[PDB]
Order: sequence, then structure tokens, then C-alpha cells
Amino acid sequence: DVVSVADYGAAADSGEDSAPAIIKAVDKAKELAAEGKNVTIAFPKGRYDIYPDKAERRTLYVSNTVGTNSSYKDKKIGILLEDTKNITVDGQGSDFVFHGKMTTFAAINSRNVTFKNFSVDFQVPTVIDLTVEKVDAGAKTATVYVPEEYNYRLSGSNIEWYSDSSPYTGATYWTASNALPYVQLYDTKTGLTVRGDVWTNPIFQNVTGITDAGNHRLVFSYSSMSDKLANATGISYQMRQTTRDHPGVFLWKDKDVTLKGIDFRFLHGFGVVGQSTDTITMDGLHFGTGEGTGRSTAGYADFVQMSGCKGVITVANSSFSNPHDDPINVHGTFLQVVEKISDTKIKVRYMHNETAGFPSFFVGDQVEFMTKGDMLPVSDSVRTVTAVDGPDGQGGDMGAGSGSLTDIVLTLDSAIPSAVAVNSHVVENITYTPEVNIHDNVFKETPTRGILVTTRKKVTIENNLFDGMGMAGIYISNDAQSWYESGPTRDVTIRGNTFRRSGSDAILVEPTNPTVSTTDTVHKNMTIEGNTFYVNGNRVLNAKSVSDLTFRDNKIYRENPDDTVTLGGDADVALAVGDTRRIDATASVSQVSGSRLFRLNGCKQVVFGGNTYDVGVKAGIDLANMGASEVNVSDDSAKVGADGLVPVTGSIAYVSDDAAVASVDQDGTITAVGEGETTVRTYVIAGARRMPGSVVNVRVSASTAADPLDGHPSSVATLSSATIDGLSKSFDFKPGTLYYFGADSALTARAAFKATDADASVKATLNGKAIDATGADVKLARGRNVIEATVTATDGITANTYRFVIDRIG
Ligand code: NA
Repeated sequence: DVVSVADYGAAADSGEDSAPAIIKAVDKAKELAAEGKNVTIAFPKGRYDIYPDKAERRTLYVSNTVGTNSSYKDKKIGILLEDTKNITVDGQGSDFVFHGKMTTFAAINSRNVTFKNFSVDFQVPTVIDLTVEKVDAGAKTATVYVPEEYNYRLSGSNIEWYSDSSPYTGATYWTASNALPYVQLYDTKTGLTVRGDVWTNPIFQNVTGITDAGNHRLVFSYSSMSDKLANATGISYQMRQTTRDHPGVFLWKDKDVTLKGIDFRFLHGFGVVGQSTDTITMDGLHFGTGEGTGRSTAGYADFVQMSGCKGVITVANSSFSNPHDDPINVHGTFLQVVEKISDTKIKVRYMHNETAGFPSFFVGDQVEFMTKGDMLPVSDSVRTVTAVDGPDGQGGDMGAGSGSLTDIVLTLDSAIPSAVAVNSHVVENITYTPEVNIHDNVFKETPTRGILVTTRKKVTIENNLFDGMGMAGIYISNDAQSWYESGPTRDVTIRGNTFRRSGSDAILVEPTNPTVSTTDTVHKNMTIEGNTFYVNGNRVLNAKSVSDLTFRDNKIYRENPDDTVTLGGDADVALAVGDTRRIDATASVSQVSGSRLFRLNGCKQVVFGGNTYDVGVKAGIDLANMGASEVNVSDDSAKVGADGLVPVTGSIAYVSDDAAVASVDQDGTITAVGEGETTVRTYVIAGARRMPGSVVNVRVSASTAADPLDGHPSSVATLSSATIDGLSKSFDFKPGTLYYFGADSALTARAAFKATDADASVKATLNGKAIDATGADVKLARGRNVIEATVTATDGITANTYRFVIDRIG
């Protein structure tokens, strides 16, 4: 049972609006679904343009966006499955290009529906990503690359931005001028994204003029060159409005939704929102800009928001790059008790201004009450909802209504506990709490937190890579003070993940309760095991109010090891055959400053065991609002209430190139053996790593007179050469400099990389795709091309990722 959009007027690659034809095709699919058929809506492979003008329009109130604001209550939706079941939307590899401000696709009141096999983009994205390519502090100018997707007109020192236009009316969908309200910084050189001063864009401070240099480059002139702007070369400044007028995808009141094999190249307004939906599976989603664009923002805000859902939320085999908020947030909403009408009837209120106007309770749901101050449940407070009067989330009333989009009146099956009082207690819907399974994903290029999750059901975060999270890699809060986002946790497992280039704590557990309790804790039963943490000054774990917290069998490594062996005793020795000389070699092993790796704040029944700590890290524990009697380190080497620095005492090994000329024992005594010249090499072993140190050259004249590296594989993880030919100007490669940036008109290049240690593994990519690191002819696409070379030493632990970034000039 197949419905092709081609039979309803949507030709592939037509350049015409497909929105009316998709509506008709969905209509037919719904007819067949209502006959009991499993239906596929097929898109013959190609580009499809979907405009908002004729798209389905719905009044919708959406968690974590714009709250009750009536200016934005009406949503345009490009592909809407409503009130249906058993329908797969199969793009068959098509490219869907949306226009203006709209939601891309949605399912509402629908069961067993799937979206798969297409990309999602906008003609003119609403985040404007400007790369500074050159700055001239002497002339006080900067050269700014405006990606080809954007339209603009110049007027003196102003730039005016505009979208594309309606085919039906000629209306411009939106316009703006100069700096948009919010900006964040994607450093294309390092591949790190951070927030700085988000309300001050340095491209647009003290601009005196702008000139079009052609090829989509603008030369800005300034009355003064700030420090922020002087160091801006290679930075893509991602600027936008902050109003979340649309969800990017909306999955409201569904059951068994699957999204899979979708490339989200840009989402306007917000990310994928699940709301009051039972079971959503997300598999093989790639949020990120890719080859062929100079843009860098993929998400106007969050990528995945699961608000008040239930069943199982799965995110698997997916990748996340350059949102303007958290990649993943699974949570519910606390509503505050604002009126006790009777012992079985209360009014509750949406307290945060971006979440309001939709139902968080249906008849039959179970609720539980919480004391705001200590964020602990009221004992014996689970009740079943028997009646709901409040907003239905599409502008109408559930029950009698409440007279307000922020207020819901609940009737409960039995008298609530006497302790529950207005404004001191909140209510959580405990039916709409999901199990969470996030595994085999890649998170990078993110200015905020990687994963937020607050649910009482089973949570598994397993086998993910975190690189460059600007804030905590994993953040588990529970908040009835500012964000009003619910979910005390009861069963969390964080296992097999790798954290790299962490901008803050790798893992942060911090409910926002002001009052720290000695009887109970907010969260319980959290197990953090088998992860690898590369550390460089920030904590591994910062946990507040968790009981039965276990941290075991993890591996902690220095992210930037700097080891050597110095000599002092002359590096040049001449010997007579039979005589001996001793090397005065002393090992040098770098250590990581900053915080103790662990902090615990009001926790109970904490156990550390079986963890591996690299030399030179502060494997120690800070305690707050708790005693050491709640922390068990009997089976671990972490120290309570002390730094617990792992000693930086390296051992020294000695290997001669040619022992027929000169031999050496493991004390550093050279023995002249034969005539000739040879070099004896030192190596510093420090924990699981082995680095070379200074060498000694031995010259031995006539007279009448390796196995210490076994179990110590090499940790050399540098390149010795990196050549990129075919460019107007060449990079000045240095083994110690990882990151390079340039802009060039070249259409092709030849790249070759060589490891310092020929045994080390080199993995090279162009725009994420593997290339032959020994030598590859590469095509440079439109926009920003990124050649990455990752060298992994033979120890399997030490790696460096080099980046060569070229903006194409065309
Ligand atoms: Na419109």
C-alpha cells in the first residue's frame, strides 16, 4: 500500500511548492489507514520544496518554546500526520527544503508512524553564520564570509538581511538588520563551540563602513579594533533571534513514533519536540551542517526535546553538531500548587514563561507532590487524577476550562496529604515519565550541556562520545525554583562513554533545592562505570543529593601528557671498548592542575571502586554538607578530603640502536662493546604511556681491554608531516600545532599525512568522509571544507586530531 506524492502533483526537483500535494497524499494515506492498511507515503528521490503559505496551520502550545504568547500560537507545519496510524513517510533519500518560519513535520494523536530517509534544510536559514576570514588591525578592517544561502543589501555601515519570497504573493518571509540579538562562537580551527557575551557581536561593534569584495566576502571597516575581533580569524559567528516561534518537529500525543535516517541540516525555531507521547525511537539521525555549505548552525536551539513523555525514549547511532542549546533534554514539568480548593481539588500553575498552555494531566494519570524547598516527595502523596479543567493545548478547554493558559484545576481520587500547601509544593505527572536509552551517539560542537535527563524510570547512557561540551557533558538537575523541569531519578546507568575536551564537569548532578536534607536525597541509584575521562583541569563528577551513587571501573587519563627524559650528563660521549659511562637521566612527567576530580554535596551511600587514575591527576574528593562516613573508598585509590595526586614518578628505560657498538643496561650504564657510532635512546614510562626522551650519541674507538619496552607501547601520537598541495598559499605545518585555517579559491587539493611513529594509526577525513591518509586527491566543495587527521598512538589511549579548514572562495 503505497501513496506516491508524484500522483498528487509533487514532481521531484520541480522547484515548485509541494505542500498542497503532500496534503492530498496524506489525505489518501489516512483513508487507506482507516481501512486497516499499512501505508507508505513515498517521495521519488529528489529535492522537494515545501512552503508555509498553503501548509496546514494549527494553534499549538509547545513545551520550552514561547509559553502563552499569542503572537506565536499558530504554527505552519510542512508535513502533518494527524489522528491516524500505521503510516510511514519514506523520503527514499530525498532533500526536503522548507521556507520561511515553519515546523518541518509533525504527528499528532497518531500511532505507529515513521519518518525516514530524507534530509531537512531551509532555503534561507534563520540563524546567520558569518565566518571571519581575515582581520587587519592596522587598517582596522575584517573580511567576513557570508555563506551563499543568505540574501543581503548594504546601505552605508548597515547590512539588511532578507529571506526568500512567497511564490503565491511575493511576500518576503522575514528581514533583519546588522547583528541579530544572540550570537555564539564556532571556532572552525579547533572545532569547539562556546557562548561568550552572547548579546555583543564583535563583527558589528563600531562599524563605519561595509564594502562588497565579491565572492560573498564583505570588508568591514571599524572606528576601533577590539581584542575580541582581533582574534576572530577562523571563527564562525552564529547569530539569531531567540524566540522559539515554531518547533522544528512536533510529536504530540502519539504512540510508537520512529524517526530514522534523517539528516537535519537546519531546523528553524526549535528541535524535535516530543510532548505527551508514548515511545519515540530516533535512530541514525545526523544533526549538523555538512559538505557544500559555509553555514555551521544546525539547530536554532535544542536538537531533541522530550517533554512529559512516557514509554521508552531511544536515541541511537546519531550525531549532534552545533545547536544553540542542549542536544538532548528529557524532562517533565513541575506545576506549582496555587490554590487548594478542597482536600481533593487543587489549582496548579505553569511557573516558567516558556512552558504553558497545554495539558500536563489527563484523567486517569497518577501525580505525586514534592516539597519545593528540599525537592523531596511528600510521603504517601501519589494520587490518581479524576478530572481536569484547563487548556487543551490547541486553544480550547479540557473539562470546564480554567480561564487561563497557565492554570490547570485537578480533581484527585482521594484527599491529598495535609502538608500540601499553596506555593510551597509542586505536582509532577508520574505516568508521563519515560525510560531513556541513549547509546552509540556522537556529541560535539556544543556550547552548553550534552545530555539532560530527569526521569524516575530506567536511564541508560551508554557508549557515547562527548567532544568539546562547553558545559557539563551530562547534566541531571530536577528543578522547582527557576526552570520547573521535573523528574527525580531512581535508576541511572552511565557506562562506556568517552569524554574529551570537556569544557566543565564531565558529569554534573545538581537539583536546585536550596535546603539540603540529612534524612533523604533527591536522586537515588546512579551507577557510573566503565567510562573513559580525559581530564585537563575540570572535574570528572560533581554530584549533589544522590544516594547509592557508585563510581567504579572508570579510566581517567591526562588529556595533554607532556613527558620526557632530560640528561644533564653530556649527550655526547666517547668511549674506549670495555669502559663504561653512566647517564644522569631524570624523568619529567606533567600533571594536571585545577579542581579535584570529584565533588559530593549532600550525598549518601557513595561507593568508589576499581577505577584507574593516570599519573598526575588529583584523584581526590571534595565534600559539602556531608561527612566522610557516607563515602566508601576502601576499594579505590581516590582520597576523601584531600587532593590525592597520583605520583608523577616516571621510570626510565634505555635502548641502544646498535648493541654491537654500545650496549646499555636499565640503569643507564653504557658499555663500549665494538668500534663505531651509535645512539642510545631514553624513554619515560608514566602509567600506561611511554614517550621518548633525549638521546645520547656514543662514539667508541678500539682498545686492548627492545625487552625493557615490552608491555609499554609507544604513546607518540603526532604527525611529522602534513602536506596540502594545490592551494594558492600553503599551511606552515608544525607537529605541535594541531589546527589550521585558510580561505582559498582552489577546487581540488592533494593531502598527505605521516605519523611521527610509523606504527601509529592515522585516520583522515574530508568533511567527515574517510580518505587515504598517505595521499588523497580531494575535491573542495562549496563553503567550508574540513580535513581532519586523527593520530592514535600504538598504546590505544593517546591521540591527537589535526584540523585543516579551508573556506572555498567562488
Ligand atoms: Na506564510
